[PDB]
Amino acid sequence: VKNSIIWFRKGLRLHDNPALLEACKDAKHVYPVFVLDPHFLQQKVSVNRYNFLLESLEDLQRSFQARGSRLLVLRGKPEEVFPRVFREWGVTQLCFEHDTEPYAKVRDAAVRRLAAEAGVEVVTPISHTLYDTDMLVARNGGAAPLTMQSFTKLVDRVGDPPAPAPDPPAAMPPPAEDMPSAAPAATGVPTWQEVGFKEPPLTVFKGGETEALARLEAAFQDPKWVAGFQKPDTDPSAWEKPATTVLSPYLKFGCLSARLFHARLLEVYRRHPAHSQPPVSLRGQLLWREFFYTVGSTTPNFHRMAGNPVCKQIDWDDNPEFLAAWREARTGFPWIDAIMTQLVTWGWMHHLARHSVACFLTRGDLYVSWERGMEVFEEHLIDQDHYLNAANWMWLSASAFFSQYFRVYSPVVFGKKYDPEGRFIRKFLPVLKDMPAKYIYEPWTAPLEVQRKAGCVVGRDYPAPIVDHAVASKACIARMAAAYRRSK
Ligand SMILES: Cc1cc2nc3c(=O)[nH]c(=O)nc-3n(C[C@H](O)[C@H](O)[C@H](O)COP(=O)(O)OP(=O)(O)OC[C@H]3O[C@@H](n4cnc5c(N)ncnc54)[C@H](O)[C@@H]3O)c2cc1C
Ligand SMILES: [Cl-]
Repeated sequence: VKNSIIWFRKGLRLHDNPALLEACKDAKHVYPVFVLDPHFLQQKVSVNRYNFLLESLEDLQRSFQARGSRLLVLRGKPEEVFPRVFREWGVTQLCFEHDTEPYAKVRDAAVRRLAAEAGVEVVTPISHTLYDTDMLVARNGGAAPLTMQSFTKLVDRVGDPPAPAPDPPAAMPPPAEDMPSAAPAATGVPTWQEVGFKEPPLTVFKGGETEALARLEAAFQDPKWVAGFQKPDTDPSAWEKPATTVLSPYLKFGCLSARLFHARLLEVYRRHPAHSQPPVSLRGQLLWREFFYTVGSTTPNFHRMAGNPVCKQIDWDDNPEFLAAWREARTGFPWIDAIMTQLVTWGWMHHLARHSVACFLTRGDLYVSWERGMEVFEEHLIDQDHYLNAANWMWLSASAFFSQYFRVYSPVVFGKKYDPEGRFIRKFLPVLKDMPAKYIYEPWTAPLEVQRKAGCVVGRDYPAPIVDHAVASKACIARMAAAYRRSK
């Protein structure tokens, strides 16, 4: 008799899940498993992202219950729980999606060793990325492309990515009954209060495959907008209706198939011959994701500076005071402080909004290491991706992929081009709601009578700017220029 385990780590969905389809094939009992460590906080992670994970697990639970099954949330470490459930459940096959992150390679190699001792077959298909990333490297002569131009030319030679896998059957083989490790009281999905958090999440994006597909269809309600999508032209100040899809948290956890996303993009492109082309198209944005996954997975110490063969060694300053003001959104620049407040409130900001805060902290004004601001992003971002977070921080700090350090965003003028009235600032910084638009981006320039009238006196209700952007940016550009000559 065949008894299988479908192990969820990423790929928290039922659609386009070849690991789930194999586990259900000729199976008498299937055990949907998610391994949860009950001591994760007692050792980092915000309640926004972690509750986003729990909502994604609750969505899988209701989907498995509608097919006669049930999701098992096991507590402990995979190295300690799986050797037990192999014998207890009589497992003959273990299936899970392939992951290329550093911790996953150490973890999955250990579990495969344990599965071989128990005589369990291991099937690990590829469906988190568009292509087999090792195949793309081998097709390129054994090395990953280091530019988007060459990378886009590589995938065009390989062809279309595999089509998404079909849906699982309407009825699944349920877990065996009266199994001690599958007791419902020990395998349920916990709430955010039970895992240890004390403050409630404030984000407006709900997790789960159902919400991911609902947001996918909403983006495709206007095929003209999908075909003519151009990433650099979108509005970072739009918050009532974000200018992009905001599918990043669902692609990070696997709530949405990247291959299903790509398949729907090609259907619209076929009926719109003037559609946008990479790297600015919507398909191009999925290729940025695939590109950073390909380079990051084959580069040692990608997430760091030292020992990173692609990251330039810059003598970033160790200034805890500048980092603290930037982290706590008290820089004195309302454009930056509002974006950082959106980071801690929603866990998601627009791409160009992330450019503004990352440039200001690194090569723009404060000259703080990109590793420090990234630890802040890894804490609060609900779409936090090990490879995408690191690769884009090296981009904005002019350490890798990007080298035009003479391009420095202004924390005053940038947002004013989109939102001259400062509506975005007034939403996330309510202390400036009564400030006139002439001074909403430069509140320290307002006369004292205006500050009093608006109920926002600089230095009392809102902090003064920590630096002079004209003075700070010139010093950073001179130091970046001296760093690019000492490389060679
Ligand atoms: C400093 C910095 C840190 C970032 N950290 C992350 C991160 O941890 N997780 C993350 O998903 N993205 C990250 N990005 C990329 C980008 O900010 C987001 O992917 C994007 O803002 C998400 O909104 P969206 O889903 O509407 O994007 P869309 O424009 O709708 O793009 C569609 C999808 O393509 C991918 N994508 C888009 N732009 C990029 C990009 N520049 N690089 C890689 N993939 C991209 C994402 O999966 C996204 O969901 C970072 C960018 C910067 C500048
Ligand atoms: Cl600018």
